[PDB]
Amino acid sequence: CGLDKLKEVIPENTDLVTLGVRKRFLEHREETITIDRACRQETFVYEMESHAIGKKPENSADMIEEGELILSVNILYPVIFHKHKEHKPYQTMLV
DNA sequence: TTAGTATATGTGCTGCCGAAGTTAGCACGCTTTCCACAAGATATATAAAGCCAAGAAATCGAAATACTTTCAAGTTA
Repeated sequence: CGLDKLKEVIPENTDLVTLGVRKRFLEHREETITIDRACRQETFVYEMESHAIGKKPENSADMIEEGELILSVNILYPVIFHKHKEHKPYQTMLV
């Protein structure tokens, strides 16, 4: 179980299944998507997840003890949104 | 035969609670059977329309996609 014996290189020249979908997506990207952008919500999620990576408290007494319950709670307050798009109305919190 | 005793003799006492009767003057005001006589419940046109419930077709309601708009960030300049 090492990395020196593990496959950067173009993922091709092997009998695969998902690689066909991957190449189709690459072609669809080269068609209209330009460089690496238009991923607004994607970068939002990325940064909002990185904001909580390895941040230490200002005081030593504010260290979260091991095993503390973290609960994810979505909230739907507003009516002003897409009732059509599967429903994505409002923010989600952690407590 | 006569004095002592038990009884009933009607009598006379006590309470016994109740009995009739009282309280003043106007103006307002259901069951068994048994029973018998006649009335369900019966075919049958019959024209007529209104009603009350299975089916068949129709269209309304709206849900999952297809167009256009719209930004917003990024391109040739």
